[PDB]
Amino acid sequence: PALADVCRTKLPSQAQDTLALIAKNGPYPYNRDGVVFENRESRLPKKGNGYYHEFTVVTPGSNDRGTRRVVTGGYGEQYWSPDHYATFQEIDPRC
Repeated sequence: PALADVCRTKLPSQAQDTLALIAKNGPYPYNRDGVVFENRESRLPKKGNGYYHEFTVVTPGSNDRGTRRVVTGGYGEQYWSPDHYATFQEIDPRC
């Protein structure tokens, strides 16, 4: 299943903030940051257990954590999802 590409620079500032915290290894804003994402719908390439982890992308002015996420892979693949894993774009770091 071909995924859409999105340029890192075109993402919301908060998504880019997350990408920067991942590169730095936190400290993260949420306790659930870093947990395994299981890809149970096969939207990302299918891999072995624990290949993917999710990180929250801050949504200014909820009260809650919200829906926006980055998912990373085991070799450093990065994916954007604004909608709690309903959709994914592969993040292009070169634009």
